[PDB]
Amino acid sequence: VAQGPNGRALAESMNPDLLSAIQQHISIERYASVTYLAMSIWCAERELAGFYQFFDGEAKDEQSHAVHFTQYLIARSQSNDLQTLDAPRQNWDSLASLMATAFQMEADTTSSIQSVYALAERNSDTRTTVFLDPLIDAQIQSEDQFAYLLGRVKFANGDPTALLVIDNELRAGQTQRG
Amino acid sequence: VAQGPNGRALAESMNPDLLSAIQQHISIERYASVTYLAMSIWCAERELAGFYQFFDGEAKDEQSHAVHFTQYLIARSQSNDLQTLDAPRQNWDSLASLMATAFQMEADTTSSIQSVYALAERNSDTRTTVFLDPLIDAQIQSEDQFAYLLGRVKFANGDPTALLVIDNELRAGQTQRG
Amino acid sequence: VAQGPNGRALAESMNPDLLSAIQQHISIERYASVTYLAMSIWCAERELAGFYQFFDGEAKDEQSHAVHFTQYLIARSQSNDLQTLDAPRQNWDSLASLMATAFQMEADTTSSIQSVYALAERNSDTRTTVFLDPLIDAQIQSEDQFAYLLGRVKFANGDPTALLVIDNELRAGQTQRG
Amino acid sequence: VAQGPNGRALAESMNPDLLSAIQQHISIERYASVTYLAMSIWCAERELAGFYQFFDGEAKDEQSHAVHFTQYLIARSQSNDLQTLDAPRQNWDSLASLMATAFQMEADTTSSIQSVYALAERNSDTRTTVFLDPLIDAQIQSEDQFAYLLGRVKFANGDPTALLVIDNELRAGQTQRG
Ligand SMILES: [Cl-]
Ligand SMILES: [Cl-]
Ligand SMILES: [Cl-]
Ligand SMILES: [Cl-]
Ligand SMILES: [Fe+3]
Ligand SMILES: [Fe+3]
Ligand SMILES: [Fe+3]
Ligand SMILES: [Fe+3]
Ligand SMILES: [Fe+3]
Ligand SMILES: [Fe+3]
Ligand SMILES: [Fe+3]
Ligand SMILES: [Fe+3]
Ligand SMILES: [Fe+3]
Repeated sequence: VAQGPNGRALAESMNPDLLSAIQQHISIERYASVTYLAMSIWCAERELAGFYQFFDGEAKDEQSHAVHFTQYLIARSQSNDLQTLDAPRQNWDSLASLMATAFQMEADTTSSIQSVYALAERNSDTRTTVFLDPLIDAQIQSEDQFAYLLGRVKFANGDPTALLVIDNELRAGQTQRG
Repeated sequence: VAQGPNGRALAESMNPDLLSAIQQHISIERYASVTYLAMSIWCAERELAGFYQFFDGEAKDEQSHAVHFTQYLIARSQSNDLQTLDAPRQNWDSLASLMATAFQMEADTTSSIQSVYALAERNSDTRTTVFLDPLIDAQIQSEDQFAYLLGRVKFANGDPTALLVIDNELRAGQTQRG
Repeated sequence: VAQGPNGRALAESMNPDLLSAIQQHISIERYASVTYLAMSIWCAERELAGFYQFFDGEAKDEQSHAVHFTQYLIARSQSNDLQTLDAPRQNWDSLASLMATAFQMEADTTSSIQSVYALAERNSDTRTTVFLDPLIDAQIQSEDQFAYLLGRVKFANGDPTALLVIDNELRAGQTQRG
Repeated sequence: VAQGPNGRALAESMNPDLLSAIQQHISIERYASVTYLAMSIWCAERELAGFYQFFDGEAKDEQSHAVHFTQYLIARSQSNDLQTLDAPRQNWDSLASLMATAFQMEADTTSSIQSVYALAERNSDTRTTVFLDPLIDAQIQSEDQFAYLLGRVKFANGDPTALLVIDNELRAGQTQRG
C-alpha cells in the first residue's frame, strides 16, 4: 500500500494540476463566504433585515462547501493548502447592484467547479467527477434562486416600498420560486 | 452595623453626588416612559396601530427600568426621591420626525447611565458599575433597534404605502433586525 | 440626529483608533477560525477523529465570534472593514506541538480583546467594555479548556495508546474538566 | 420490440466487451465478500471481536453489491454469468498487514468499477455510467473509511493495548472519522 501526499493510505494518485485546481476552488468557496458576509453587513447597515439574514446564512453555507472540499482531499489522501483569502467587495450603490454581484459570484463559483470537472475528465479521475456532480446540481438550484432574487429586486425598480416587501419575504424564508 | 439614609442596615456608604445622579436618572427613565406614551398616542391618532402597540410597550418597559433603579437604591440603603415629571413632547410633523426623537431619547438615556457610571468609577463604587453593566448592554440593543426602526421609516421616504407595510411589521412583533 | 460612518443613526461617536482596533480584532477571530480548520485537517489526516471533530467545531465557533463583532460595529453605526486573511499554520511535528499552538492562539485572542478593552477604557467607551465583558468570560473558559486538552496530551507523553484514549474522549464530547 | 440475450424485452443493446466487464466485476464484488469473511475469521481467531463484527458486516455488504450488479444486468436484458470464485487469502502476520490487504481490496474494487466505467464511456452507454456513479461515490467513502481504520491500527504500532481500544471502538460502531 502506497502513502499519499498527506500521509494516508493512497487509493489512487491524483494529477498535481488537478490537486492545485481543487485547492484553488476551496479558496473560491471561502471567498464566496466572506463576500456573502460583506453583503449581509451592507444589507444590515440599511435595515434590510431579511436580506441580511439571507446572506448571513449563505455565508455559512459557502464555508460548509469549502470544508466539504477539504474533506474530499483528505479522503483522496491529498494535501490541503489553505490559502491567503482576499478581502471581499464591500461597497455597492444599490441593492440591485449588490444582487448582481451576488449572482455573478454564484455563477463564477459554478465556473470554477466546471474547470475542475474538465480537468478531472482529462485525467480520467472518475472519483472527482462523481464528487462534483451533486455540487453542480446544487449550483443549478442556487443560480436559479439568485436569478429569482436579483430579478425580483430589479422588478422593484428601486421603489423602497417594493424592496421592503421583498425584504419581508426573505425574512419569512420565501427565498425562491418554489 | 450602621444604618443608611433610608433606615436599612448599610453595607457601604454612597457618595451623595452619586446618589443624586441615580435619583436624577430615575427621572430620565420615567420621562422616557411618558415620552413613549405620548408617541404611542400620536401614532394611534394616525391609525398607525403597529407603532402605537410598539410604543405602548416601550412606555411600560421604561417604567420597569425606573422601578429597577428604585430597587437598587433600596438595596443600597439609600433614600429614593421621586421627582416632578416634565410633560413630554407631544407634536411631530411626521413619523420620521417622531422616530428621530425616539432614537434621541434612547441615546440620551444611555448618556445618563454613562454619566452615573463615570461618577461611580470616580468613587470606586463597584456595586454600582456592576449594577449598570447589564443596563448598558440593554441600551446597546435598544439603540440598535431604534436605529433600525428609524432607518426603515426613513427608507420609506414618506410613502404612506411603505409606512403601512412597516406598521404591519411592528404589529406582528417584527421590531428589530433579528 | 447624526449619522454614523456606516450611515445609520449614531448614538455616540467612536474614536477612530478604537474602531480600527475592533476591525483588527475581527481579523484575529477569523484567523483563529481558519487556524482551527487547519488543525482539524491535520488531525483528520492522522485519523485523530475526535480531535478533528473538536477543532471543526472550534473553527465554526470562532467564525461566530467574528460575526458577533461585526454586529456590534453595525449596532454602533460604525463601518466594518473585512480584511485580507493570512493563510494559517498547517504543519506540526506532533499533536502536542499542535495543541501548544492552539493554546497560544486562544491566549492571543484574549490578548487582542484585552488590547481593545484598554483602548475603550482610555476613551471612556462603556458600551464597548460592556460588550467585551462576556467575551472575556468566555475566553477564561476556553483558556481553561485548552490548557486541559494540552495538558492531557502532554501527560500522554507521545504514547499512541494514550492519544487514542484521549481522541475517543473528544469524540464523545468530553472536552473539559467539568 | 427486440429481445435481449436474457430473453427480456431490450431497451438498448450492450457491447459484449462491456457485458463481459460487468460480469467480471460481479466476481470482484463476490471475491471482496469472501475476502472480508476470511478477515472476519482471522480477527475472531485472535479475539478481536470488534474487527470480527466489522468485517462480518463488510462481507454481507459486498455480497449485496454483487447482487445489485446482477439486477442491473437483468434490467438491461443481459445475461448473468456467475463465475467460479477463487479462495480468499486467509493468513496474515499482523492486524496491520490484514488491514493493508483490506484497503488494497477496497481500492482494487474501485479500480474494477473505473475500468467498467471507461468502457461504458467508450461505448456511449450512459445508462451504465449513471448506474455506476453512486457506486463510485460509495467507494470514496469506503476508501476513506478503510484508510482511517488502517491508519489507526498503524498508529497503534503493534501495541496490544492500543489494538484492544480500537477493537472496542469497532464493536461500538465507531468505524469512521465522522
Ligand atoms: Cl435597488
Ligand atoms: Cl414619515
Ligand atoms: Cl504528541
Ligand atoms: Cl498490528
Ligand atoms: Fe459554494
Ligand atoms: Fe454558492
Ligand atoms: Fe430605560
Ligand atoms: Fe430606553
Ligand atoms: Fe473567539
Ligand atoms: Fe477562541
Ligand atoms: Fe463492493
Ligand atoms: Fe468494498
Ligand atoms: Fe449523479
